Amino acid sequence: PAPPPPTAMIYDRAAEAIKSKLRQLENPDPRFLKHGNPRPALSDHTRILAAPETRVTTLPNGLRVATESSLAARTATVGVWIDAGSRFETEETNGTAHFLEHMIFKGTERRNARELEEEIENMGGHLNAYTSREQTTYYAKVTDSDVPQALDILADILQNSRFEENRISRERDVILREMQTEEVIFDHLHATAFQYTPLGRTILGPAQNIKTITKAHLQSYIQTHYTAPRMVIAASGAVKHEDIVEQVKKLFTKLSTDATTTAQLVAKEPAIFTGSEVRMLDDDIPLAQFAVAFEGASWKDPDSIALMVMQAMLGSWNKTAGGGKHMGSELAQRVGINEVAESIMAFNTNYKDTGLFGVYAVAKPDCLDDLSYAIMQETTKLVYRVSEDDVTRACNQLKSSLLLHIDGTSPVAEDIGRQLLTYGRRIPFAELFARIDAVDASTIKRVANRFIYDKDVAIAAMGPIQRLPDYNWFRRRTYWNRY
Amino acid sequence: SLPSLDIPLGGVVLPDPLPDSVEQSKTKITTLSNGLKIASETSPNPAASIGLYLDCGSIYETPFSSGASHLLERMAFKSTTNRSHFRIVREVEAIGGNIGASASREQMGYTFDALKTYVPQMVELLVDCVRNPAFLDWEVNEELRKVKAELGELSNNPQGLLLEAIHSAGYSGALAYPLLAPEAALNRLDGPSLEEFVAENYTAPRMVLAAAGVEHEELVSIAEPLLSDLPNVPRPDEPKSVYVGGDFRRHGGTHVALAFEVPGGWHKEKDAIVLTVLQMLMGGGGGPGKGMHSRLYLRVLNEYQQIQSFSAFNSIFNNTGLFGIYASTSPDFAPKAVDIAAKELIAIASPGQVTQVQLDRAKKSTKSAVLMNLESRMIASEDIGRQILTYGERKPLEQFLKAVDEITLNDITKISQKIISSPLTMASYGDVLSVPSYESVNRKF
Amino acid sequence: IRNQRFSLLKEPISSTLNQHLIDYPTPSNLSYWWGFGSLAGICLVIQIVTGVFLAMHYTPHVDLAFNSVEHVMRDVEGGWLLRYMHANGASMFFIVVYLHIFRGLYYASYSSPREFVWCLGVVIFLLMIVTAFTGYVLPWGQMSFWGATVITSLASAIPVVGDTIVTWLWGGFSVDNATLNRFFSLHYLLPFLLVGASLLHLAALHQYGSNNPLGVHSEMDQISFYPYFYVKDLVGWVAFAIFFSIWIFYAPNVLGHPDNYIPANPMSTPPHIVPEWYFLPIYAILRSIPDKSGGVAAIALVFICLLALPFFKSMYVRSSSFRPIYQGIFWLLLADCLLLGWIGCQPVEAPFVTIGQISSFVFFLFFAITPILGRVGRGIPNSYTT
Amino acid sequence: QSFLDPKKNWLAAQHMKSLVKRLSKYGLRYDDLYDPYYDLDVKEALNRLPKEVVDARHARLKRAIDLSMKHEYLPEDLQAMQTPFRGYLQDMLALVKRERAEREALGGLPLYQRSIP
Amino acid sequence: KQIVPVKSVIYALSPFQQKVMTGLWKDLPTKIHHKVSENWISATLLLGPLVGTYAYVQNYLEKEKLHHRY
Ligand code: HEM
Ligand code: HEM
Repeated sequence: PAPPPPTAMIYDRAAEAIKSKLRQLENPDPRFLKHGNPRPALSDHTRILAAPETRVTTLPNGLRVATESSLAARTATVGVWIDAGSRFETEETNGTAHFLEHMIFKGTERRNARELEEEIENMGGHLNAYTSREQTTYYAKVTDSDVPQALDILADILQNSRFEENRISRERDVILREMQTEEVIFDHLHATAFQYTPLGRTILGPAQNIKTITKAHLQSYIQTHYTAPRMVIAASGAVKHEDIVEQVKKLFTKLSTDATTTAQLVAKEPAIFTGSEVRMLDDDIPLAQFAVAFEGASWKDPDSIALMVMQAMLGSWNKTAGGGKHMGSELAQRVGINEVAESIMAFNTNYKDTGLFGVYAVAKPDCLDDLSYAIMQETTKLVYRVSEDDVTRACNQLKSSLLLHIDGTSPVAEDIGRQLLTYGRRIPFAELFARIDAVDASTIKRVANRFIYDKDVAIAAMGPIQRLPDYNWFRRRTYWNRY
Repeated sequence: SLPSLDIPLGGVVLPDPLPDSVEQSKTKITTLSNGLKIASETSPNPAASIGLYLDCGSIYETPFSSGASHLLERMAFKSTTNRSHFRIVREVEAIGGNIGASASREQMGYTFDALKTYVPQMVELLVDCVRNPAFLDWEVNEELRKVKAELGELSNNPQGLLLEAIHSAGYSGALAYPLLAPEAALNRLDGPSLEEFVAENYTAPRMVLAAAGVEHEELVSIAEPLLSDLPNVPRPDEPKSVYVGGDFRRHGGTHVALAFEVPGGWHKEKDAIVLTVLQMLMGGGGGPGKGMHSRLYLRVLNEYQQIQSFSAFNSIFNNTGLFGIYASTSPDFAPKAVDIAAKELIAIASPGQVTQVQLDRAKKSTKSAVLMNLESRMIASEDIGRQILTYGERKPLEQFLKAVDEITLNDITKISQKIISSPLTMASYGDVLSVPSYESVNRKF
Repeated sequence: IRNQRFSLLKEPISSTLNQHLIDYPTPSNLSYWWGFGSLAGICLVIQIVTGVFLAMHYTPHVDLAFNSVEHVMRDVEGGWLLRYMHANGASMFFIVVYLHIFRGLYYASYSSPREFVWCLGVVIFLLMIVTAFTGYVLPWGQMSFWGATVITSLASAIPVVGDTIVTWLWGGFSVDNATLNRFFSLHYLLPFLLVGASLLHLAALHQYGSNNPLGVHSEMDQISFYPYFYVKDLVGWVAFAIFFSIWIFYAPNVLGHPDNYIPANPMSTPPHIVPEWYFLPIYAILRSIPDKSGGVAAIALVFICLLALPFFKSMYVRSSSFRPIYQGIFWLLLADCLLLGWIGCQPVEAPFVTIGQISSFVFFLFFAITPILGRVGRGIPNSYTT
Repeated sequence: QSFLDPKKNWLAAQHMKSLVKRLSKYGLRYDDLYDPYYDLDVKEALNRLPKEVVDARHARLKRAIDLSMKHEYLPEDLQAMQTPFRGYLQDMLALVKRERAEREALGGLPLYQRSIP
Repeated sequence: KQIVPVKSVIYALSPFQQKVMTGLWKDLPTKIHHKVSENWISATLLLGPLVGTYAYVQNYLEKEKLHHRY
């Protein structure tokens, strides 16, 4: 007989088809590969990074007004950033910041409560608020011609706000009803890392302390923490700086005047990182979520940019991420290849005198030990062996993320306010890029030796975490004995 | 030993600031002779977003595929003929950009975000990925498994399920094809099917390459040697869909949703604006400015308790419209919630039930929402792409603003009357054994 | 399934034994050449038992070792059978180990997955060589004493610490009672280290699975080890028992050296000092290149080549049945090894030394030609494709 | 390659003839000799190969092992119909090796590593 | 180490329903012919250097012995 032809049997036909597909895939096209390059390299963006001048003016009372004028835009964002939060308040008043945030839009001497909301909706803008552990923000996004109305509303709610017992009771009920596994993990991590420190306590505060607040603690907190030197009026978009300054001078006149300041409060009660770990074993949740954190760096620390690049190198991976196994970050690559974690993310937090840098991960209870090992191995490679290619990739990613986060007038105003409250100035894009470019493999190694090498960790875990390695395991894996 | 972040860093070559009032650039569109629409506009921010959009989707899908759009969205920026998936992602991460793929019933797009410096890299990568992707069987199988997992854990968002049920039940034809592939169609989907779908649908006249912050000359110079050599396949006839109405009832509180059909979609530009303004006036819910004083919030949500969620929704496609109310209440009071929604729909239809102040507030909210939404580079590029795909050109924002100004009580009442006249579509999911019958609910209109 | 008791083999008391000796899946096409591992294990057990029963009548003293051996031969009931079993079974243990090694060489039973198995085998080979050397020194015959002297004198080849090492190993300035006691203790100790190494050997192989004569991936057609490979191993054991009885009861001293029956005389020397027959290839490799440090380096290079054999790459085709060139190379290697062993039992005259020099070169040419052939034949499918 | 081509070299032609004769006796292709446990690149290639091809390879391997166990070869007709060197794995193996090479060149991490035995 | 499945149909006969040792001494000339023909190259390569080297050594020793005969 004779051998069968290559188009006679099913397996032969399938092999021929797949070979044809591979052959058609083999040949590349230079015209489709001339410009792209998979190896990152530093680039010059001096020409690209052109932004409107951010005018900053200091009134004689200490108030700061910063504007990013862009008359082309048809909208604008005007807000007040206050250097106050859960940290700068005592134990007996722990939910006061959040309660005041909820009550700030509920009634005042002239705009009432429902009338204020009706005016805001008729104006069309959105008036939002949020309080962090160290910053408070009340900002309104309004059209170009409605900026004076938004500024007047902000000044009225900030100064002439009057609270009624019925509204306080209703908001207390709402807060109790309100009282996010990632958020609770972060709160537990903050508590276990800054125990016996104002940063340790949560923003919401205890229920009894929340209920024991009525019309007096709120006013005292305002008079203590809403002074002129601690507030910044940030305007972005279709705003004129001279008009904004004149209107702020006209309106903000009944501000509190106290000699207390955030620096003095921090000096009186500083922040200390205490290595520790908390485990909330439940086993009824399908996924286990744990966060590990280190000392970290403060806002006014030259190594803050290094920490940003470091957390960029650590990276973030998700089950729905397009990159999957094929990614720059070594930790993300390991996690995606081995299918150990549901979602991993490196987080870097900065405060007035300290911070928090680490990894927060969600994973099945079976792969917890392998995921923890991978996290620790990458975090210690981060000090022992750092590649220039990885450093350049992370610097490019950090620059891109910082520039893409701008993307609108309201985030421009938020960036202006936050950078002012943190530094005393708004860092220009070119200077920020120079700071990022100044970070290299040696700088990364030095910063990681400063912050991660044989340092206590703060661990907060929740869920089915019976397989999670313990604190001694983590502490010993923080360093390598081979080097 | 760099200085602290408070102190400026030594000597920098920082550029001079932009003027306060930079001249807003007008959109520039050039038609590559195969029929491909390349558009761009200039923005002052250092970030550039480039998207590439097509008329593909569930409407252009065939019964053979039934999920090709979703799988193409999942199989986006994967291994191509020229470079592998590893090279794709490494090139993406080297410049720090972010990729994205959006799949819709009428049009689907691939977007890329990075700095203005890497314009050629963005254009090259997008054009390569869209034009010649290699649908590898292993990658397709991995994506299919991921979609299996997503469908197995899909019940977490009942709003999308209700919208899909409404679109499948109230339509019979092109628009009735689900956006999410079913089990059998997912199983029979594969690499050759995806490749045939792309080859027969990704034809030159149906690509719009939009840029949000890229100068036109550079974008044209980069994209001409990459898209000029493309077959000039004539545009296939737009798939036809006929509205019939119906009821979807699934057991799994309970979430009900009614819907209708306004004749004419985006092409009837004034009526589309009226529909959007009416949706904003309806509002809903589940600080100030998020439609807190909308009609549904004022008369249905806060007035009547035990209603977990109550909002209005709309969907406008080319020469097609859909408007309705999505409700989510306790199963004990589902029929009364449905009756209340019907009464609200009828009340809007009846003239004189909408306050002039309420309609002025709705107009202001719509204008502010549009203006603040088009403040993002990604939204600007998406708007350029969708507008050129639909109307053949990017209509100026002044036209939309003037239409919103021109809407009035008579026009909104007429549009509501046209909404009521269309056959009713219903979709209810959850404890659905106590909801009223479809015929009974339809008799109210 | 675990609710109530089932077959006692699956019980935890016999679970590991069942999984590793009864229900363990092995390829169904294994030839009779795969029973040599079990046969070598049986030989090792025989050596351990026989030595344990010989040490009850052996005195490790220079004035009593030979007399104790003769007392075992004559006065002890069955002692002649015991010592003949011990010596001839050491010989058969080396025979079956050589067959084991050469079958592995033929079928490439080491290449990718069994690299650790091959390394453990090399360690086992070193342990057997040392144990057999010390055991041969134990009877304190003329040949035993002088072979011990010479082979320990090889240790005086490290340029710095060779003299110190050889003096410390000797227990003094010459092979004497201290050396005899030292070698007796080591010769008793090592076989248990050999048992541990053999257990690690078996476990490391059981991690992946036994190779087959085809060299192909054998998991679709596999059978349980006990009902089918215990009978084949039994046939091998009975054939080996016939061979072993033939070499014990009729030709006991043929493999041994007659000079070992002369009491050790340090003053006199035998005309030809030769080690046991199974050390002859190593002795010939030593004496091929004219040097002492050179010879020790050559032996070390031989063992390094054996250790580095599994770590060569691009050996995609495993079995030599589908490699004509490699089969010819292997047969030339076996002929070279036999010729080298024959040369090791010959003087240092001109033809013998020339042939020994050539034979070692061929022996290392085998270890180079194998990677060369693998790299060359990696591209076979593209060239013969039809 | 020059000397490896059976057309230009007589020694290569005889080697190819002997290899074809040896493979056809047990009725398995040359790529069947590749071991998935050997390189793990063969493992990845077989994972990417279609189920029909993988099943056919496994059937051929089982037939060869059974023939070796029985100490017999394929009959003359089946030996004649045997077609060794009709590749099905070489292209995908080369693709996997190229992907591994580019991954190694561009930093990266191995998608799979052989476990220490 | 996991068993791979292959679709097959296997027919097997009881060990006591068929001859056991009769198939050993059957087709012996054919078996011997296959052993000789398939392995003659291997036998030549194994016994080639051995016999030639033995003959060369014997010739060299004989030549030296007669050379030193005085
Ligand atoms: C712990 C177990 C063992 C003991 C107690 C032991 C003890 C002895 C004793 C006392 C002798 C000298 C008696 C005589 O040969 O008649 C001897 C000889 C010998 N032993 Fe061992 N032995 C053991 C294991 C082994 C092993 C495993 C080997 C093989 C590697 C081995 C190889 C030899 C050799 C080659 C001789 C020389 C026999 C001769 O020609 O006289 N022994 N052993
Ligand atoms: C004390 C002597 C030895 C004993 C008891 C021993 C025992 C065994 C056993 C029981 C097996 C499994 C059965 C088999 O596959 O044959 C085996 C396999 C093996 N042994 Fe050994 N062995 C010994 C010496 C060696 C040596 C010196 C080597 C050389 C490195 C070696 C290399 C191998 C290899 C490669 C296999 C795998 C067989 C295959 O998969 O084809 N062994 N041995």
